[PDB]
Amino acid sequence: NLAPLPPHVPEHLVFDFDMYNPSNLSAGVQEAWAVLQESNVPDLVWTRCNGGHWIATRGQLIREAYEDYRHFSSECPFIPREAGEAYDFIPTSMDPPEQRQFRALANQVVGMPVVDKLENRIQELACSLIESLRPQGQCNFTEDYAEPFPIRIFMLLAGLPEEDIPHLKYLTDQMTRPDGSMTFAEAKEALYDYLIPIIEQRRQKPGTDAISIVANGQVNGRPITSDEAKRMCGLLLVGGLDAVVNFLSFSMEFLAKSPEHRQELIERPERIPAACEELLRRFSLVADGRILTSDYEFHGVQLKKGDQILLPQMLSGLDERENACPMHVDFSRQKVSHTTFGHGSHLCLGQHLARREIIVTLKEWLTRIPDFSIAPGAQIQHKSGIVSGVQALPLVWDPATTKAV
Ligand code: HEM
Ligand SMILES: CC1(C)[C@@H]2CC[C@@]1(C)C(=O)C2
Repeated sequence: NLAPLPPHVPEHLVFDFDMYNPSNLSAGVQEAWAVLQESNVPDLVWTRCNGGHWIATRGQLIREAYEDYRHFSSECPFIPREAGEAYDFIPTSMDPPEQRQFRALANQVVGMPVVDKLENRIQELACSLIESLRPQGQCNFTEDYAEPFPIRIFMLLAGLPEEDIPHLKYLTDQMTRPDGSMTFAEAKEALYDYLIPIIEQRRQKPGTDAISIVANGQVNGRPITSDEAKRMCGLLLVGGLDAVVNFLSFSMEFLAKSPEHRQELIERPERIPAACEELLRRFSLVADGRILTSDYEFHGVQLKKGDQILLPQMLSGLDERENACPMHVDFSRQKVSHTTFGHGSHLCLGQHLARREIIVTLKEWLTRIPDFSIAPGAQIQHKSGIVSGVQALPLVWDPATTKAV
């Protein structure tokens, strides 16, 4: 389902990429996207898929577009248009300077200090989950760890029932990797139906949870509205539940296939942070965009006010102009250059929490289960979308090779 080429689009700039169903997906998700950086591909193309839109392909252009909020607005950040249109999360669908008051609050909730307060639980949860796993000599890493680990820490933070996971997870998944089971607007509603009562109650009877704090905060002198709180909260949920979950699956899948990498981390633990940065770069997974506010000639191409443009955050670090031998995992690159957590005024506030969770997992897994691999005959499937994922990650290990701690 290709849309008719709009008039302003030079036919030599056409490249029919389907962000929801790229071609050599069998080859891995990052690889599937990297066709975009083949020499036959112009730096800025128009795809007729998903209703027609621009995609920037080069770290250079992505960052530039990301910095440029005057021309490239966050109002409608998702493709397809119906979704960017329905999209109303705060701070994400706002541009500076308005964005700034809301970010400041959200930061109150997710930033450094919060991570520092939660570290012991993060550590406790990981060790517990791994240890519980260890003696079985096999899991479903996606279901067995990658989901519970990040989600439960989130639910704790948020003050929500663990019993709510499956529902929320489903709704979260519909937004980033649409099934076709529900439209974006429907999904957003259902999450909103969830959130409202909860907000209501936290305004009256505040607690110490993230939800309570958002519901009762101040923005540019006055009190947040219930609608604004609904709108930030809905973001925190999506932010918290999807990305870390999938990221661990990519990284875990790579580690399961690279003994030499696992060993490096075991012997030279001082390298974890650097490795973490390296995996963030190679296993980058987020792809969203911006809307043209006006007619704009950007790097010789004429964009029309109203045109959407995908600026894949995933793409910067995979770009050979940015990183030599991009597809190669190297824990000792002089410079890990990426925009995994974005760029510009919208850079991830959850970055600190994300990293803490990555590092703990690496350290804690490698400790108890140093040697593991992908199950004989499992075909690992990747899914593409706003956040790309891994469907299932069947692992096998010999328990006699494990160490209880
Ligand atoms: C590996 C993990 C993650 C990755 C790769 C990631 C990626 C991103 C990206 C690319 C953006 C910028 C979006 C834009 O410019 O349109 C962003 C923003 C944001 N993410 Fe993260 N995310 C991750 C985890 C988290 C976590 C754990 C949280 C906290 C619950 C979270 C909360 C946020 C928030 C609040 C924003 C928006 C901030 C603003 O608009 O100023 N994210 N994320
Ligand atoms: C692109 C994102 C990863 C960022 C946090 C959750 C997400 C889906 C958004 O709506 C903004």
